[PDB]
Amino acid sequence: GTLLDEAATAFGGLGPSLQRLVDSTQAIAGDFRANIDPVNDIIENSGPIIDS
Amino acid sequence: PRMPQIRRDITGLANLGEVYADASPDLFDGLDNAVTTARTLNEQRGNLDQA
Repeated sequence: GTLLDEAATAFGGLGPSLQRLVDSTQAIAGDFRANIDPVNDIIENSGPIIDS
Repeated sequence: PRMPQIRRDITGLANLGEVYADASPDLFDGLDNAVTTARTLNEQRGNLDQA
């Protein structure tokens, strides 16, 4: 009973919100992998100019 | 693997922000007065070219 009450409190009406959370997570992760070369370039080459 | 570079970037960003925030009021006052003299130069472009 306690576990069911806690699960109901945690997942009352979060259906659409959790759906949006999962969809956003997967979209952002896929797009981030798709653009990993620009991210690596930024990380590598930001330091020289900034420290200059 | 590129985490030391991330740390370097963050520390440099903080230092550069500090330097820019220290040097910004003079830069913007100079930009105001440079706007004044640039307006003056624009109003007399023909005079400058003839000169």
